[PDB]
Amino acid sequence: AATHGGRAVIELREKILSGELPGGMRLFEVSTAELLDISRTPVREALSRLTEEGLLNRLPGGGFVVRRFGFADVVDAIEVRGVMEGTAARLAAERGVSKVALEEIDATVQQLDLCFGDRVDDVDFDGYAALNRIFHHQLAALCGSEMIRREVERASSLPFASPSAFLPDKANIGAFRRSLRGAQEQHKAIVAAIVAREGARAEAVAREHSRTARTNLEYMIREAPELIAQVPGLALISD
Amino acid sequence: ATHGGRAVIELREKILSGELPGGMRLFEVSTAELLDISRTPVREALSRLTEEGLLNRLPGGGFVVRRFGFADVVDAIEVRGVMEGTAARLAAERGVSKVALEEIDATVQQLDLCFGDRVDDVDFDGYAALNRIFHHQLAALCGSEMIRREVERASSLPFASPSAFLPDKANIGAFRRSLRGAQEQHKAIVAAIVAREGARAEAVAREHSRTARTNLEYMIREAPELIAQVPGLALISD
DNA sequence: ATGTATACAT
DNA sequence: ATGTATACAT
Ligand SMILES: [Cl-]
Ligand SMILES: [Cl-]
Ligand SMILES: [Zn+2]
Ligand SMILES: [Zn+2]
Repeated sequence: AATHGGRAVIELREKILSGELPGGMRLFEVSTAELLDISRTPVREALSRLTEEGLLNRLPGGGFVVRRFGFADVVDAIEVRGVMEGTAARLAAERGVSKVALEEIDATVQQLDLCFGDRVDDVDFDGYAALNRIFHHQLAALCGSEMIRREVERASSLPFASPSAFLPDKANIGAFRRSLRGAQEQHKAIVAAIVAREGARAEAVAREHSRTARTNLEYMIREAPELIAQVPGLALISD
Repeated sequence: ATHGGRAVIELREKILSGELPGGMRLFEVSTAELLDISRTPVREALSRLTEEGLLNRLPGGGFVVRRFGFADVVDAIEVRGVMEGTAARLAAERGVSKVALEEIDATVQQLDLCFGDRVDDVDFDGYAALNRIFHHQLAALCGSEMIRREVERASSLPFASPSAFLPDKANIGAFRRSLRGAQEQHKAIVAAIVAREGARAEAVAREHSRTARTNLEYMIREAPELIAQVPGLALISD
């Protein structure tokens, strides 16, 4: 983005996501302007856009604060993504999907199968993460509803709430590596349930799929607390 | 009390009535002149209305009034039901404080007094005011700020609100007679939460959102052009 | 049409 | 510390 407003959005987003501007920190207009070497006006533009994005909260009485996320908020965000993905999957099973959209999502699932070797640790991380992003974008749009697609993507927009969040390409942790086989079995079950018009199953399996991220998070809290801050998308967690 | 704040209220009203139709570009100078204020509180208002979901930011700059069709009304009601079902399920699974259960149960008891001896005999205004309280209490019941925030966001579009197709907005026989069933569901939601029955709490709270969808479907079928005259539906493009 | 800096107000 | 109007820039 070639504008001061636009640059400030990019610069502040990066500082917030990395934990450099921590959750709970008040972002004063004059202080933020001086930090970025611009005036208060492009700063207000940037603060408004970052509030719309959900990285900042507006304070009663004026001003902006970096929205604070503790482990309970991450757990709730992952729960919400799961519920929304479960809705996208159920509505595709209930309302029906076009022949081409089913073929495309089924093709992604078959390609995801090739990321797995003969050993339980033998997984192509980068290949998996790129295809996993595609699968979840396809799932969000599958029932053809613009509103559902929009709400599913919004529920997946916080870095820790993304279907890409706790994957071994972000952080090469044994637990994240070994969680991929199970997650892939769920991708297959989601597509088969949608083809079979099994809305209750499609919802339940897509919702359970989001529990991979929560299980991986719980493993880290218990097994390597300080490593959390070193995992991308988790540096901003206040706890 | 601010120009920014007043402009949010004034523009929201103009959007909800269809005065500023879906697809209309809201220029900074044009909107400033319309509200008799400068561009600065206008940009503040346009940002807040984008967060609310009544406007979209355009890729090359500017704001446009978000277009809503009938498919959007059905989808928004579906999403509110799913979110309310989640708030209900998490309260049942995690548990609720003694005071929060007492407060929501008090609202339900107050809602019982809106009903008479005849099936049509219902206090519409009393019901709608208490219904808003119940749904705000349900959203906050499990004590999670994130859930509360997301449930409220899913209930913010006029046609997606738990108040949307009630007889105080539009006195239609079907809307009147749907209230007894909806009240039995409020009682079932609270009892399922007290009993830690998360699957029941979710199912009952989700079904409770189907009252609005059933009432909408009734109007489309039985009185199609009367829909516009229903508040919160005047902005629907279809 | 919007971006940007700033004076002036509470 | 920010709400607000406005001149001037892009
Ligand atoms: Cl939409
Ligand atoms: Cl200051
Ligand atoms: Zn996945
Ligand atoms: Zn209700």
